[PDB]
Amino acid sequence: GRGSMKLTIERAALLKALGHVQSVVERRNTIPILSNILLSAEGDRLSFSATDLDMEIIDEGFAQIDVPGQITAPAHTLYEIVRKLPDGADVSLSFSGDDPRLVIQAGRSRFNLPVLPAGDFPVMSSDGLSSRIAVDTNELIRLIDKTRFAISTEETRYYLNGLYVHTVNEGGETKLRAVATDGHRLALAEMPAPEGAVGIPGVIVPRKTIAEARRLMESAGETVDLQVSPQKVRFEFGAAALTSKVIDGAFPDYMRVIPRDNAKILTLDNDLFAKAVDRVATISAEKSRSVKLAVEPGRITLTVRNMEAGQAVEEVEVDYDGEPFEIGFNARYLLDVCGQIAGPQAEFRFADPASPTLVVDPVDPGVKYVLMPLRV
Amino acid sequence: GRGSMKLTIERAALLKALGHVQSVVERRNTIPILSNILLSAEGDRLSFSATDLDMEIIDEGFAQIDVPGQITAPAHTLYEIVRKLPDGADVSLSFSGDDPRLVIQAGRSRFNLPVLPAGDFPVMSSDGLSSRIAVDTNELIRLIDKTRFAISTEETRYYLNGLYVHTVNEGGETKLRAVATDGHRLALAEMPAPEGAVGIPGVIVPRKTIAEARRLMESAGETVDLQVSPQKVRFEFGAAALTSKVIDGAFPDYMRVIPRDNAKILTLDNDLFAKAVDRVATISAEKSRSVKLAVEPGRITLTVRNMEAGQAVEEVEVDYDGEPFEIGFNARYLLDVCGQIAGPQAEFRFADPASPTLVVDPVDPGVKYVLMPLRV
Repeated sequence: GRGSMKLTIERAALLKALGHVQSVVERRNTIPILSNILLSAEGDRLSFSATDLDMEIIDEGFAQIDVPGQITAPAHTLYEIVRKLPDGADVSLSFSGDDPRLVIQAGRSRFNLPVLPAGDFPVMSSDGLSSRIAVDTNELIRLIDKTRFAISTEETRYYLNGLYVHTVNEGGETKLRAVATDGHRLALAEMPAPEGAVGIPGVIVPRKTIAEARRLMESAGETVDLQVSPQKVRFEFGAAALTSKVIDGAFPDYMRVIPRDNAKILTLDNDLFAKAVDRVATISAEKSRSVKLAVEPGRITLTVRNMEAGQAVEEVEVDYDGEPFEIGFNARYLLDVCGQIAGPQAEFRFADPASPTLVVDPVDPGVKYVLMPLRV
Repeated sequence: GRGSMKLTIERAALLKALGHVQSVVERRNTIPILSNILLSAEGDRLSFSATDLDMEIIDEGFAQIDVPGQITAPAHTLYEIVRKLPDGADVSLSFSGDDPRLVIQAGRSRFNLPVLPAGDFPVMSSDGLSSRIAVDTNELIRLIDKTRFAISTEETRYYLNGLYVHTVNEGGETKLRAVATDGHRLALAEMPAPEGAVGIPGVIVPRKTIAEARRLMESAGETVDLQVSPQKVRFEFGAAALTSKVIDGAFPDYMRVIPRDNAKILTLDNDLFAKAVDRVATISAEKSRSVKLAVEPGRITLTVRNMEAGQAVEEVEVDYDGEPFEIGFNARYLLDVCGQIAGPQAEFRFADPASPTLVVDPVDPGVKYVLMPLRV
């Protein structure tokens, strides 16, 4: 039929690997094998693979293998089954014969699932990729976490639905930089470039790739290996790896939209301010809630209104000695920036009420946020 | 405009009372005052009321009142505001003048909400209600928790969308009994009748009333006071009370659908069995998942299938020495019963595969569950 396979694996190890790879599997597929995990047993290693064609996750666990072989079975169902199996039970996986089903058993339970042959499972090439670049896991987390919120989810601009990862020579030192924008704001984060990074092309890593890599990163060791080409990116975590296409598109010329000479400098207590904004925004249940900042020496007055004659106002003392002005922002966009500020202060740099505004982190010079004002 | 009011109240007390009454307020209302809470300040007491016309919740907290008065303001918005106010802050509530708004302030925040006059707020009469009947809070919780799952949520049978609360003379002793059914199963729970209960009419308490009463009960003292009429029910918790219409309809003759002579008696380990059922059901993501019980002396074999050639089977040892048979149940209906069994054993009483099945709790003779079999 499709050969044979027979092994046992600890539930915890099986569950870990299934949980790692299943996430990439879409909840619908007109192509049924894309709903499946590829199981490949050899030696003392059970390998796992899943894909949505844009990316592939692979993982591996220890197994006791009586008969080596390969098969595919439905990802979600297999995962959900294994979740319900008793804690500590060893799980037998096997199939054989002319009308094979994947047989899962543990304790007094037996499940049979339909299978598709391993030879029909998609193959994701690694051709063209750079050599592996060791990246500090925590630095890689930082690049993602400081910028991820500003990635577009708008179907109408596919080229903004990813994170632009590239190297920059910033006045004699090479930086690995991440930029995300949705056209309504922008986030930038960078680090001194890892050794061996210089040479890689600038790529737009898809937003789902970012999500999946970020989740796998949370449990990785000190290093994540990165490989890049103009077509592909690959993250190696140890036992798990994620290989993905990049977005074939031009990322905007983002340096043009980051203001360099904003001269009105305002410093504030980030937590206090964010709490104020969130508080006043609570007057409204709308999606795109606006907040007005009335800035004067020593203070900012925040105002939000709803459509039903409700009003909220709060005064926040700040460090500012310039000329007064009013400016409007989308409250969520503002709050997103505040949530990424690393220390007690945030520094706003304004020009005039129609101009892009810069936010700087006194703790971390390697991040830069841009907010676009709303007509007030 | 609508008079005046001026008070201060501790945030925690304001938040507690708002949280208690807001739950009854529907998320939409074509009649705007039904979206509002009635605030009534007098002496050192701020009273709170909200309603959906079917029921009214009232609560009260301590306040320092400078100017007594009454007003209504939007329930959800007021609650959400108060949630965001700083922990420990005293909250000022006030209004006055020709174009009044409810002014809420705490710390450096000020909110203005639109108001409607207190004289337009609906009045819920307590006329016709019995005298207060003291009920043990934990017994009242038990009546609800053991039966609530079997209340209908089907729009097509409004008379099953509540809990039938009534007294019964069960061979010389009066019982307060709760019965719920959706026509697909049934749950019954009873207790020795509280002193003063005999005399009350049988009423169908609406499902949303049950939900709301049950939530308020969780923090009550040792007693909840109950009053009943053919039109209304009222729960008094202490500071809070819930007054509600009852469902104007005939509850089914439920004694006819509870089997009395089922002779095939099967005893099982409830937790083990429920875990088995849940495990095998996990083969399927369908709504109305069926499970087959193949019963023989000493054992039950459980089988579930999905629509995609998947199968799950588990054997559970049980105490049974009768003749073998197969029977089908909705897995969720079965699991609902198992979740209410109080101790390690559950006792099933079967007749034949087409007959209603009884479940008995060896720990608690005051509950009775009925499951209706599916054609297998």
